[PDB]
Amino acid sequence: TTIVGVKFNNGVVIAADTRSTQGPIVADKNCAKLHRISPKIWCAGAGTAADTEAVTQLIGSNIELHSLYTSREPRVVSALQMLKQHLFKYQGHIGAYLIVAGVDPTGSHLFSIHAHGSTDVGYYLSLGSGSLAAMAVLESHWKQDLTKEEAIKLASDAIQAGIWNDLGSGSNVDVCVMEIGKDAEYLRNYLTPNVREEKQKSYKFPRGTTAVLKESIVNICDIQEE
Amino acid sequence: MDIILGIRVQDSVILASSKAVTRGISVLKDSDDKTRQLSPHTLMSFAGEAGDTVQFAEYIQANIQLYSIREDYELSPQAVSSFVRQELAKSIRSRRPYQVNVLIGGYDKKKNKPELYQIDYLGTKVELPYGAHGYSGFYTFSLLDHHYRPDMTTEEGLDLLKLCVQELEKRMPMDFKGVIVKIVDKDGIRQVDDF
Amino acid sequence: MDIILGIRVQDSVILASSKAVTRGISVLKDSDDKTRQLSPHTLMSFAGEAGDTVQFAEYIQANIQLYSIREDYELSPQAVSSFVRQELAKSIRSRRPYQVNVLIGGYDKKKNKPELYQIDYLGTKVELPYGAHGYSGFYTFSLLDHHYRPDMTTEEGLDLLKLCVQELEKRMPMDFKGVIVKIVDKDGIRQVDDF
Amino acid sequence: TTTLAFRFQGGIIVAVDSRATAGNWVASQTVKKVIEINPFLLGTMAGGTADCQFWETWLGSQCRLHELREKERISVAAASKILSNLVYQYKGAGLSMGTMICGYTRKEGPTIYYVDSDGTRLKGDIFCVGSGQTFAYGVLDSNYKWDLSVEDALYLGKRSILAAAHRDAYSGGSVNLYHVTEDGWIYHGNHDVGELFWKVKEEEGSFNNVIG
Amino acid sequence: SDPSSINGGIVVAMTGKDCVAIACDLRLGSQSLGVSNKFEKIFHYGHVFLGITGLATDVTTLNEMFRYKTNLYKLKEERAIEPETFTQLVSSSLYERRFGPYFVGPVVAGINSKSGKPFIAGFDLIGCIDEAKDFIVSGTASDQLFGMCESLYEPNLEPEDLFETISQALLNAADRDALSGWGAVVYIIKKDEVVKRYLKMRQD
Amino acid sequence: QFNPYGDNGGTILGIAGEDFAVLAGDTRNITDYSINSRYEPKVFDCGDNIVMSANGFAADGDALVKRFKNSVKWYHFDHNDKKLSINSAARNIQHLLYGKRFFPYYVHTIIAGLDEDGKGAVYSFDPVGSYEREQCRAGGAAASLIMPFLDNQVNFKNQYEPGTNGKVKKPLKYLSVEEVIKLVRDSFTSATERHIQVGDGLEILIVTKDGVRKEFYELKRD
Amino acid sequence: TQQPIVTGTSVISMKYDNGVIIAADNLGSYGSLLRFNGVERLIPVGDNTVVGISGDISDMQHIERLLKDLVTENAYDNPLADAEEALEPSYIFEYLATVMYQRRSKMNPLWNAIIVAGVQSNGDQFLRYVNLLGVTYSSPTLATGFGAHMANPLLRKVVDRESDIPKTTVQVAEEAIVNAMRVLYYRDARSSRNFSLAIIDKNTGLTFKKNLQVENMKWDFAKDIKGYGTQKI
Amino acid sequence: TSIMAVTFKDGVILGADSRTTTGAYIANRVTDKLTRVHDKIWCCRSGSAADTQAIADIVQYHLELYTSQYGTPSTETAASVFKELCYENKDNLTAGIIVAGYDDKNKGEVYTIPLGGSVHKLPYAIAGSGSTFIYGYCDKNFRENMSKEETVDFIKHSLSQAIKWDGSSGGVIRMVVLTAAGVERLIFYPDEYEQL
Amino acid sequence: TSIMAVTFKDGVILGADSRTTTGAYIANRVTDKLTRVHDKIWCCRSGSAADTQAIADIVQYHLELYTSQYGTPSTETAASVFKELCYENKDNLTAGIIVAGYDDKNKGEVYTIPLGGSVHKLPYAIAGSGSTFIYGYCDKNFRENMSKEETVDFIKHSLSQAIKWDGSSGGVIRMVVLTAAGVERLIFYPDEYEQL
Ligand SMILES: *[B]([O])([O])[C]([C][C]([C])[C])[N]C(=O)[C]([C]C1=[C][C]=[C][C]=[C]1)[N]C(=O)C1=[C]N=[C][C]=N1
Ligand SMILES: *[B]([O])([O])[C]([C][C]([C])[C])[N]C(=O)[C]([C]C1=[C][C]=[C][C]=[C]1)[N]C(=O)C1=[C]N=[C][C]=N1
Ligand SMILES: *[B]([O])([O])[C]([C][C]([C])[C])[N]C(=O)[C]([C]C1=[C][C]=[C][C]=[C]1)[N]C(=O)C1=[C]N=[C][C]=N1
Ligand SMILES: *[B]([O])([O])[C]([C][C]([C])[C])[N]C(=O)[C]([C]C1=[C][C]=[C][C]=[C]1)[N]C(=O)C1=[C]N=[C][C]=N1
Ligand SMILES: [Cl-]
Ligand SMILES: [Cl-]
Ligand SMILES: [Mg+2]
Ligand SMILES: [Mg+2]
Ligand SMILES: [Mg+2]
Ligand SMILES: [Mg+2]
Ligand SMILES: [Mg+2]
Repeated sequence: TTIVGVKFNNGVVIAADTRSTQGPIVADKNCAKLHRISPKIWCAGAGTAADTEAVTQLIGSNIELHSLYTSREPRVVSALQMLKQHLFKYQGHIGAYLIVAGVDPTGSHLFSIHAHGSTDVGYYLSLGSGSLAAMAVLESHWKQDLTKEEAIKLASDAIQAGIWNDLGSGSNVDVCVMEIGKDAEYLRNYLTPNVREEKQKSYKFPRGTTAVLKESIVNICDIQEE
Repeated sequence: MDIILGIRVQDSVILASSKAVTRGISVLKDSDDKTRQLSPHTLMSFAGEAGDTVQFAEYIQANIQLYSIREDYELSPQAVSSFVRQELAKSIRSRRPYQVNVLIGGYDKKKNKPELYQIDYLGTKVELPYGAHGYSGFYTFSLLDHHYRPDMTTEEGLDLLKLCVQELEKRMPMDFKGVIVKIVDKDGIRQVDDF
Repeated sequence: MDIILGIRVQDSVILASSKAVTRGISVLKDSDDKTRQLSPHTLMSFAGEAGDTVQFAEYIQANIQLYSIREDYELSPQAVSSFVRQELAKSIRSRRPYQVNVLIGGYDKKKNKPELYQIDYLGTKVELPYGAHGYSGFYTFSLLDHHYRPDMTTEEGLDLLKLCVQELEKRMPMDFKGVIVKIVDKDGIRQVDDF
Repeated sequence: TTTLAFRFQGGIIVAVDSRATAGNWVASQTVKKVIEINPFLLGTMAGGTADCQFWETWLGSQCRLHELREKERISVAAASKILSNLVYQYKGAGLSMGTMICGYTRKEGPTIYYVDSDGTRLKGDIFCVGSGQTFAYGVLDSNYKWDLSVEDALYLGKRSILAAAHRDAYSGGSVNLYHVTEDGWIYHGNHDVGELFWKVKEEEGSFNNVIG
Repeated sequence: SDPSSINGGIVVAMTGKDCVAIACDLRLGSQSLGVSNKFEKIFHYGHVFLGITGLATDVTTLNEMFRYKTNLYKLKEERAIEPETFTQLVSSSLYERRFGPYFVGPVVAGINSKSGKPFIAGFDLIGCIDEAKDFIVSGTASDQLFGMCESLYEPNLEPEDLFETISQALLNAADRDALSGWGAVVYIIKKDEVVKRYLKMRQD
Repeated sequence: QFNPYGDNGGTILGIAGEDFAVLAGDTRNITDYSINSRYEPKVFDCGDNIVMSANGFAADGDALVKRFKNSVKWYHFDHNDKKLSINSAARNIQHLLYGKRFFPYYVHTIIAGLDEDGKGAVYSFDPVGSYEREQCRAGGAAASLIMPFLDNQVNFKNQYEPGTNGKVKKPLKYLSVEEVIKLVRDSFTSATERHIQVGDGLEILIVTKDGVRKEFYELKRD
Repeated sequence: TQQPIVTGTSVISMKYDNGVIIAADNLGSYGSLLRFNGVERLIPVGDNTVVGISGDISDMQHIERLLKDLVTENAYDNPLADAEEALEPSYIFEYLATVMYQRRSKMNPLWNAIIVAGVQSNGDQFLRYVNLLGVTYSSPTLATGFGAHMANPLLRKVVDRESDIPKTTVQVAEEAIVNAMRVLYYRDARSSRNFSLAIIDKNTGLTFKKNLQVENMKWDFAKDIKGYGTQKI
Repeated sequence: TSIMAVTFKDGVILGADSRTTTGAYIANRVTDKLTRVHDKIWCCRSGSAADTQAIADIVQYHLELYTSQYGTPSTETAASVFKELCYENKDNLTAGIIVAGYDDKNKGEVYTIPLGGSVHKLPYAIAGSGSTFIYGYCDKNFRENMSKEETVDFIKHSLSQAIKWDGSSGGVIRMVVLTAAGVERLIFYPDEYEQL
Repeated sequence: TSIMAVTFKDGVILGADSRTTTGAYIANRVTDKLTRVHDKIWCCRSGSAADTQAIADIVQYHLELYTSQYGTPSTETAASVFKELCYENKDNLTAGIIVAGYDDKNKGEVYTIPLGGSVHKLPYAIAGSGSTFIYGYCDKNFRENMSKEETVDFIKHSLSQAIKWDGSSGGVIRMVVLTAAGVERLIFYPDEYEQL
């Protein structure tokens, strides 16, 4: 997994690759690793996939109830605090490694979160097996006062470095841009540089190729009248 | 314990269970009955870790007998087997699981059909024409695969069972001291006293 | 392998050895002769780890036969047993020791006396009126301690041996498929073909 | 693996399966588990593929050298003992072998020796070896006689491997049959289990448990 | 020892044009010993189909659990559960046993009754959802199934063509797995008819 | 503790035609989650119209190929420039592998060429030297993905003739070199999609009576 | 079997149109202790080859002595030792690769990762890797240790395949190498600021640069970073 | 990690490097290890980043609740709350914390709390993996009642050496000055402290 | 153990503590760790006392035989013989040795040979368990071309701190001065160096 976060002039952008793996096998080629905690707080997750998903839904659910209770839009620091205390309590067994970004009435924010519950602040961050390839790109091209267009470019280039150089990463680049005073724009499959070429042959079989023993209609309908 | 076999024929279920009880280096008993009557038309044989086997069997027996009295009705073999499976499936994630494998032979009086269920200590249930637990199947299934027919009489089932026991007595290293054979049919449960 | 027994009576030595060979789950053979004639009046039975048993026995046989030809003379049972003990005592500190236990039954033609020697894989030798290896003694020694008299006939020795085998067949968990019995006396070695 | 061999009126029947596995992965269904040591001698293959192939091929070289030196066919006893003595030298090192050495000479008649990587060497009438050995034993023990015709003996060997192929997960693929007489062995074909099962089931009335 | 490969078995699902297919083998074993050739691994709750591979006791337990939950759902909601909603229910139910999980590989297949859209989904043993457009695989021959599906599959296959594709994917995958086979079933699912076909295959 | 073994990934595929043989392999070399090289040749022309690949631990793979090439050289020296037939090469490789039975070359070896009747031949070896002539064999990381597909599309397994419903099998008609190369390319394209250690490039060596020809194709680099 | 004691971190390298570049820092680490600060890990062999070595330093010094002896031995009874029969990069590599694999086969490895960079007699670029296992491979860019994870991704953006080599100048290649060394200094905890760099060109020969430093570093942004989440001061 | 706190005439100064490592990978090169638990009570953190963050957050909560009831807490009180958490949970924690604070009554105070959860009041303290390399230097160069400028130089020179020799330490040198005048943050970059 | 060797204007000086421990027991408090392998080539020993004595005895034998054939060996040559023994027998040895010597052509030279058996020529070297605590101090205070009196003070102050912090170091500070003038032994007692 390669996931990054990059701050810019008036907000923050996060990105991620779309490959999920079970050992050396690719389980899903177009996996969605950008999760929504709230409308303008999004996070990307590496590690155990069920954990990143579950911990995001839980905190996202509680963040929503908190927002309704307080009559205020949710804050990134609240998501961060709730995530870290939950993960700390489970002493690293909940294998969620997250980059949490978002905009709120306080401003724009970017944090990372490791599975044992430790958090970090930064202008640019990367997590996952392809984080070293991505961080190499970020350390080479990052500067202060990036524009929106420059940050999207830098973030996707950092994911590409992971896609091409890390075997744990691949397929497509997903992006989410969170700008101050605007709706967060989720760009699913922002880049698609790994479409499979046409196969040499069609493997459609002639009808009646498979040997059958029995046929029967399955009753999916309920018990009928009359 | 060791060998437990089951075969479902036309009109009955036949269970065969070894008589030996071995603690280590000695054979303490050669007439042990590894079975419990759960209801008038349902029999359960069992094998596994010592103590747990009888404790589990008698616990199941008590529960089915309780149901029978409460409802004045005998549960179907299928219903009993499902109850037993759930208890074992519950047990496998306990502090100390029941290390017990069972065969349930019953005659369903409603459907007028014999029924044989094989359940292991994990709670893995399968309905079968013939079944076994442990290494018993390894020696007997090839014979059963060849000779078995769904319309066999009880006498033909016993003859096929004798062939299975003879193969076991030839190729198994352990002396299991013969088997006690019991038949479950429409008239209930009875023991074949000469085998 | 499993059970090997020996008894020295008035005028002969009787060795009884099980017929079963078991590889793990299956009994591959039920007529295996776990013995080698070392000389016309000396017999050795053996039990231990697979391969090593026969390899050791045949190696000893070859050495005694070589001695017999070289000197045109049969070594005494005592001399043969000492040679065998030394080979095992040498073996126990080798890279890979012989995992073999033996009984040596011989009739000394010079002294006109039967002689039984028990030797384990460490090279521990003892002359005995009756002996065994493995768990065999665990059952039989109490019967032999009671019934044994040093002046028994060969027929009485065989009867006492039958009582020992019957006890083994009752209380031992493993099916050793009966025993091959051989008698060593002044006329040499012969096998009892009905036991 | 399921391999068997048995003595009878017409000589020896040798029957083996064809499956090779690496864990649960089926590596091959076309393995030659019988080795042609010469026109008279056969060896069966169980355990490690390589160990069995290598050392039974080697055995054929030693047999050839014997009969070059002694101007006479090697006995089954002598041939089996060369192999057992060889693997005994390697005992502990981790060889993995369970083999039947089968032959037919004037002095011995039809002879089978079970040879083993722990050094065991056993002469016998019937042997089954491999993960599916118990399944094959059942069919053999209940149907074996001395007075079997070459035709019936061949079928019993075929049927016993099929029994094991059905039940044992690490046995299957196809059945190779050999018949060993005094003038040499005779190959009796490769029989796909996928076709043999449905054929035997239909003709024999067996496997009523399976739907077809 | 490994709970997910004691009993063996496989499940595969595929989408086609206005249809879905889900298939499974029939084997249940105790490691090397084949025990049953009638252990079906596909179940259905209304029009939603669920295949489950892995430890057989958990396959049975989960089926009984989801029957339980979908029956209560229907009584309260006054409608049959949909594939998308059932997928979330499976995920939630598996994750609740995060640190004492069911050793299973579930596969959901079905057609949404309102939108008519074909739907398939897979899970790991603790609830992570794999929602593929093309196909889902599970079981002891999942590597083999991935290989078959990735080459044989093409989008928008008609129901009777999809049958041939999924059948050949299952059969040839199972034949390269010691713990799979002993029969096979294929469900072809359309918006208001479902056909079930038992396949003839080698019994070793 | 020092581990003398490693895993360099990769996947290879040999297919024997009626009068030709192909031995293919991807050109990616890896350790763990890193790429060492996108183009590291794995299938080699060993002379005498024999091609070879030893897939797995690359150090052992290179050592074996090197020792076999050497064995071909000395076979010529010792036996009057006689051509080493594919069956003789196969037996020779068994002894090279079994020589290290107790410290094995951690590779899956496949050789390809033509037999003495001019027909296509492929031989397959396990790490300790057991071997067998085959019509079709994949080796390495994605072998479990590729073999079932080849059972179905080369040997027509589980395929029957329409209308007969399981009674008549699909007849085993011979495949041309153009047909085999299509199946090889689709096998590696599919393996690249679902296996992380497969990608970058595909190199195919084709053997005929005319000699050894090479073909290269790009694979996905992610 | 042993364990490395005093170690050297990444060696990085790449091909360009007329030759090869290789680089490595001057640190000899003793676990987490940055013990020795003047260790040369690039060792030239003649005027056409530079061998870069990471891993155990005692084993590096042994290899250095093997290479020194190799030059001596090649000169023996060799009138063309400084011409047609001079040591080639390919000869030096194959020798080392043979030694590495032999040592691993005796279960007593030289605990190193090695990159042999050079230019052949015909002008061809030579760049190949070998390590303690005897594993060998070639690529337009090669790097050891942390360099494999961080330097390669950057260097591969310049030369992504074989056809990019003729399009890459020595200025662009050196720039990329120097940047990669800076990135490694930011991110590798066992690296140093001081490094050596060697260029082997088919026209201008061997240029060996010592006492280079990582420069143009970005640290100013650190002043704005406060706490680990909620802290404002 | 290289951290230290030094009392001087006008109060106390905390110092720290900015490196966080996962093995040999620098996971964060601009880390802030100087953390605020109260207005003029700060701490330096070493050991597990998760543990020391969890502890510091709990302490900040305790002192915030203390303040609301009893007014400004002493540095000793803050150190006691740290100790209670570190001692009672010693089996499950890996935390080495230096607590530094400024009172008007007590002036500058430094407390070190090592792994076991013991407390030690000292004129100055050093901790973290990099501290080992500067025990000699700091012992030789520390004086009581130094000026602000002298104390900044002492910490700058000390942490410079700790960074030089310890691979787990590096980046920038952060400092926080605690006096009656207020709270001042200082930062020193590699180009400055490497040439010392 | 705390050992060091320092080159200076007139040659080189070796320094060492005198403590040998078996766990926490001081088995010898007056140990001589400065050992002579040739007239003006000495070494400092750390690690196993058996191993470093065995090595030093073998080296002394090699250099004695070298001298009888080829005349006085260089310090580099002595270091090479040490290295050969430490490198080739690395699996079975635990030895950290500093080799120091005086030539007239090369003057004072110092070579350090750590655990692995590598060689490093340095202006000065420190080693032993106690050296960890003085890396900062020695790096800050060392200058090239010091006088004899300055070098004695540098070593005395350095080993004083190493002894202060390291439990495995202690006793007296022994020193051996190597110059053109000859070989001078120095000793400094606790009452002297503890008050520094
Ligand atoms: B990435 O590499 O971190 C990636 C992204 C994920 C958060 C959606 N992780 C995975 O793909 C993980 C790797 C992994 C394997 C085994 C244990 C722990 C982590 N995969 C899964 O979680 C996974 C694998 N198969 C099915 C479902 N989920
Ligand atoms: B049989 O199951 O013994 C079989 C016969 C072999 C001699 C050709 N052996 C194997 O399949 C073994 C594994 C095994 C399974 C069951 C019991 C014992 C051993 N396989 C291999 O030796 C093997 C696997 N993959 C490649 C090469 N060899
Ligand atoms: B320092 O090295 O003690 C440092 C201080 C921490 C409070 C930021 N600790 C770490 O970097 C620790 C590992 C460690 C290194 C050296 C000594 C003790 C501990 N790292 C982490 O806690 C860590 C690393 N990566 C991600 C999350 N947490
Ligand atoms: B010093 O601590 O390294 C010291 C120097 C030695 C050459 C006299 N070594 C020892 O005291 C060693 C133990 C040790 C302590 C600290 C680091 C490394 C080793 N002691 C011995 O070798 C010893 C102790 N008691 C009896 C004999 N030898
Ligand atoms: Cl932190
Ligand atoms: Cl000493
Ligand atoms: Mg069961
Ligand atoms: Mg099978
Ligand atoms: Mg199968
Ligand atoms: Mg790939
Ligand atoms: Mg540092």
